[PDB]
Parts: sequence; structure tokens; C-alpha cells
Amino acid sequence: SNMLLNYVPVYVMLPLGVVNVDNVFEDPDGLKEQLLQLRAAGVDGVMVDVWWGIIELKGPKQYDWRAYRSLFQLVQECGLTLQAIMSFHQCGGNVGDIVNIPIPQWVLDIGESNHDIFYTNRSGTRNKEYLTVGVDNEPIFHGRTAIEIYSDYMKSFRENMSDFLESGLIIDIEVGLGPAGELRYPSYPQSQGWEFPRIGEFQCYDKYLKADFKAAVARAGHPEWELPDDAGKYNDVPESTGFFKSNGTYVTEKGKFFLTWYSNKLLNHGDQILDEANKAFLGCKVKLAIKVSGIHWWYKVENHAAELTAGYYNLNDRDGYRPIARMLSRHHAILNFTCLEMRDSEQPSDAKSGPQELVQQVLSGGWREDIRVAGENALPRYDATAYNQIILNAKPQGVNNNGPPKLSMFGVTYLRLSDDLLQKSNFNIFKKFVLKMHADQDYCANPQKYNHAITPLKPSAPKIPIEVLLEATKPTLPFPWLPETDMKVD
Ligand SMILES: OC[C@H]1O[C@H](O[C@H]2[C@H](O)[C@@H](O)[C@@H](O[C@H]3[C@H](O)[C@@H](O)[C@@H](O[C@H]4[C@H](O)[C@@H](O)[C@H](O)O[C@@H]4CO)O[C@@H]3CO)O[C@@H]2CO)[C@H](O)[C@@H](O)[C@@H]1O
Repeated sequence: SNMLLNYVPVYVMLPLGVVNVDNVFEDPDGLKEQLLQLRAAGVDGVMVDVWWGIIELKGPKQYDWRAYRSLFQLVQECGLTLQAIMSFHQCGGNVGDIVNIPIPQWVLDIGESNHDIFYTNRSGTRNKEYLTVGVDNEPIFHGRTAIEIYSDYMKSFRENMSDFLESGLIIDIEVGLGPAGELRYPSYPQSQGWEFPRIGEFQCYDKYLKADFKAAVARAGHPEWELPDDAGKYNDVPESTGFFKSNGTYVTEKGKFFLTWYSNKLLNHGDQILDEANKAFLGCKVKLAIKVSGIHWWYKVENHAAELTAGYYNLNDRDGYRPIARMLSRHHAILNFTCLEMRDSEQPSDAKSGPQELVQQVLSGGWREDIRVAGENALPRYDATAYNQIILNAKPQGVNNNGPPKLSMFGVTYLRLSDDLLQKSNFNIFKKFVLKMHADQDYCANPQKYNHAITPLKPSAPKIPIEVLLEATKPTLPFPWLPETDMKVD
């Protein structure tokens, strides 16, 4: 078999706010010159937020798809494909967020009077960037539940963009499932202080989550159990907490029970919404995808504090990612792992960071459950170092000169298309990165040639029970990585 079978596509994220809060496509001409640059570089496609808070701004079911229609048209004129994010979250409080885009005002209005629709920490701070899982199924939004809102939105998108869907412009629909569009709790909000190598806080204090928790413990036989109260604050270190120190609460029954409850709320949140997405896009030539954050800090300590916290119940003896991957399998979805570039040695020692290990764990789990795996770089990088790291992760065992590689990622979405990137020296490097992702081949317009043809979305396979999902917590050894890519940028 051909080298082309080694190709991994590359996408570029568009700038935040290319459609402003006013639902206006501000600078088509500018963008256009940029896109044309990417097309000549050999880039396969681009990724864009489809902000819920811009589209359904006016009131319920008052969608205005016009400015996005224009943008998609321009992308299509430029010969690029497109990855569309159903962004049901706010833009603004996270790293890199240069523009503020909130959720719909009319939703915000409701929260003015029912504060418990937001994620809440133990101190009672309400985070407005995303609606809490606790209201997925509460019909308090003018008669709709939150899941109905998301679902209606995706249906509308589907019907209103059907021409672009059928012309094959859109290749994947990333379903936003939490803050920054990631399936996670907002445990590390910059907007509340949080600073890097801090552990973050559990976000289950809104009333619906607290009531669910309380009923559940009571059924377990411990009505008396409460939500954690010894876990510290955003910027603690684990050892400084009752919850996470050795022999702390996290390894008690109560803690295990809690952690399981907490992490399972995510799994079910993701499963239910993907169900809705599957039905909305049924028949379309697209794949669905979700985003999983890379919480590499504290990875190297037994407690994995930041991971727990974000709702990833990952320990050294409990795989907290593989169950997500298994969940994705019934929906035929892709796991988009949002941190691919970092090296362990670039982290402060005191953060006990294990980014490379975390990567191998996550991709291996996906590959093992037989799903497709994609990823992004978490932070803006322009150096060969970062690029060669992404290339290694893309094809962990190198290129197969006589067939398809044994392990390969399904795609990688580079972080942001800025002025800096297009600078002459930066862009020259990038061009190389693109070439080596492409395995030394020229850009290949027909994906069928590299074994990526998209077939019409089928219906989801049947619900897998939580027990079965949870079997995937059994630790496995990762697949073997090369120490260095065989296809470096230098
Ligand atoms: O336009 C698409 C979306 O883009 C933005 O969200 C993306 C994040 O910016 C990107 O970093 C990533 O998400 C998480 C990373 O996996 C995780 O490592 C972390 O980044 C850390 C970093 O590891 C650490 O060293 C540094 O010092 O602190 C950072 C922590 O904040 O958190 C990231 C976010 O949870 O992928 C996201 C989605 O593509 C926009 O904010 C989002 O609104 C857009 O939808």
C-alpha cells in the first residue's frame, strides 16, 4: 500500500470573533487573503465556533444564520473544508479568549432569577459560561430543557446549512459539551482567580446537582454523606487538602462514591446530547466529535487532583478516559484531545506535569476502543519543537512505507490563525509542519485517497449501560511510542 495512506489532515482554527456579537461577518476581505494563504500552504480545512450566544440571541428559536452562511460560502470559495463547533458556551474567561461572547441574553435573564442554572462552587460563586448538567432535563427555559435547546439548535443548523452539508464543505460537527466547548466542569476558572499549577475546585454545588447527590447517597445507604468540604480552593496544592492528601478523603468510600457520581454526570451529559446530535445530523456526510481537555498538571501524583475536579476520574489504577472513549463508540464519534504539543520538560517541576504520558494514555485508550482520535495544540506555538511533538503524536510509530501506519490520528487542528502565524519565518515553519503531517506528500484534495471518505451518519448504536462503560476503567498498558518522530520539521 501507498505512502498517501500515511497522510494526516491539518486544520486551522479561525480567529475568535470572525463573526462578531452583533452577528456581523466583519472582515471578509481580510479573512479571505488569510484563507488563501492557508490553501497555498497545503492546509486541508479550518475550524470555527458557531456561537450559540450570537445565533439565538433575540429569544427562543429566533435563529439568524445569515452571517455564518456568508462565512461558510467564503471558506468554500477558498477550497478549504470545515469543522463546525456547536459552541454552547461563553467566549471570554478562558486562556486566549480575546473577545467576550456570552450565552443568550434570554437565558441569562432566566438565571437572573434562578441562579442554580449555572455551575456553582462551594463558596456559592456562579459561573455563567455554561449551563450546569443539573438542568439538562429541567423544563425551565420557557418550556424547554437545556438538552432540548441544544438539540433544536443543531436541527436548525442542519436544515439551514443543508446546501453546504451536501456539497461536502462541512466535515465534522464538534459538539460543545462544557466550558471552552470541552466535556468537563469549569474547575479552573481564570475568572475566579485560578492560576496554573493549582488543583481547581469541584463544581457540583448548584441546587440540582446537590439534590441529585443527596438522593443518591441516601439510596447507597448514607443519607448523611455530604458534598466535599475538605478539598481546598482553586490554587491549593493537593497535599495541602484533606481530600487529596495521602490516605485522604478521595480514597474513602464516601470519596469514591462522590467521585464516581461526579464523573458519571459528565458521561451521561455527553451521551444524551450526542444522541440528539446524531439524530439531528442523521444521513449527513459528517462525523461527530467531542473535545476532551488535557489536564496534565498533578498527573504524576497519585491523586491526579486537577483531573478529578474537572470530572475526569483518572487515577493510577482507574482509567478515567477510556470510558469516555467507549461512550463515543456507540455514536461513531471522534475523540478530539485538546493538548498535543507539550513536553514534560517544559513544565515547572512543582506542577508534577505529565503531558506526554497523559497523551499516550488518552490516544491509546481511544485506539483500543476502536474509535477515531483527533487533537489540537493547547497553546499557541510556532517552533519546530512543538511541531515535531504533534507529528510524533499523530503517528506514534512512524510512517509505514508499505501500507497504512499501525497507529495514526484522524486529524489535528492547529491553534489559531493569527498575524503571527503568517509572519514569514513562522509561516515557513508551519509549511513544513504541514508537509510532514502529510507525510511528505502534496496536499490531497480527495480524502477517499487517504482512506478518510465520509459516509452518511448512521444512527447511534444502542445505549451502553453505565456498568459496561465503567468496565473500561480497567488499566491497560499504552501502545509504544517512538522517542522521536521519523518525520521532523528540521
Ligand atoms: O476556537 C475553539 C475554542 O478555543 C478555545 O478553547 C480551546 C483552549 O484554548 C485550548 O487550550 C484547549 O483546551 C484546554 C487544554 O487541553 C488544557 O491544557 C488547558 O490549557 C492549559 C495548559 O495546559 C497550561 O499549561 C496553561 O498554562 O494553562 C492552560 C489552562 O487554561 O485548558 C484548556 C481549556 O480548558 O482547547 C479548547 C477548545 O478548542 C476557546 O476558549 C473556546 O471558547 C473555543 O470554543
